[PDB]
Amino acid sequence: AGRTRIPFNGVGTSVLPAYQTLSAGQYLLSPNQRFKLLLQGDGNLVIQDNGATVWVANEQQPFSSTIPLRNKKAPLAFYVQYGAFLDDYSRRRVWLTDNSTFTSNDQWNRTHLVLQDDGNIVLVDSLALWNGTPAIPLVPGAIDSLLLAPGSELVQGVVYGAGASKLVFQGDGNLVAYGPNGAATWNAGTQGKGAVRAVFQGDGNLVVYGAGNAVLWHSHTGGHASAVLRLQANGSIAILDEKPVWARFGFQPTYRHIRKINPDQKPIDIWTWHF
Ligand SMILES: OC[C@H]1O[C@H](O[C@H]2[C@@H](O)[C@H](O)[C@@H](CO)O[C@@H]2O)[C@@H](O)[C@@H](O)[C@@H]1O
Repeated sequence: AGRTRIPFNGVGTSVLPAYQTLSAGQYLLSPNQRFKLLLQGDGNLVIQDNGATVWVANEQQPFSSTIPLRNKKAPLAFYVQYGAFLDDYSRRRVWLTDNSTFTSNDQWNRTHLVLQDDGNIVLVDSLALWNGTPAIPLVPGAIDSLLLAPGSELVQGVVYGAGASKLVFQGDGNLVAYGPNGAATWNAGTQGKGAVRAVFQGDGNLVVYGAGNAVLWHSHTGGHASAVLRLQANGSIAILDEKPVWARFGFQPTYRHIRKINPDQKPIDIWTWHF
């Protein structure tokens, strides 16, 4: 019939995946460790800022609803199933988020909660089109991630950094991501093949071209103009198609979502909204 929930086992990371039960005592941390989202034993779901409570989930939160919980046997739990839900029998309530209008049932599988470095909690419909480093965790919401927008050329020799990690279209023609310890976490394997150009194209395909526009390697992610290329500080490299569907601040259901930008017009992995 449907998806059932499993227990959450990612305490201290920045993301609560779909259909995972966060129980009392468990918490998320923003990638910069400044913010913590904590389900307390008293049934309050709380965000702390360097250890000081600055938000509590209740009826006062815009775009949320509180309804009766009749089931006495329902454990204290917080989980995401497109919308987020807090089951709190101690106060006879289910506190839940009023997300923006759903577009397909597949969103139920793709939508997870992110605790961002700016303290916002955001529900994000997230699809990893390509993951170059499946062994390295995806870490959304980090100010130190490097994001490349579609239409971004990787200039040969330029070192694009995300913390201590880097992505480089090298002199030898290889396209390589290096992790924080200096070792390569991923490479296209295009060294010594005559590579002249590496580009994250407007169609969302990452492509390394040789002489005569010959294709040497590509991510097979063409046809996704809203995708971004992300290099994380932990060495992860991936191409993701993502959109937020709720947040505790900034979000309005009728507003346009957009990523915040650096003073040099480069996007960062933090969602914001406007008209
Ligand atoms: O795998 C990343 C690595 O790829 C290429 O190096 C390969 C080979 O040519 C090297 O000699 C050996 C050891 O030095 O490692 C690889 O198998 C290079 O493009 C290199 O810069 C890159 O880090």
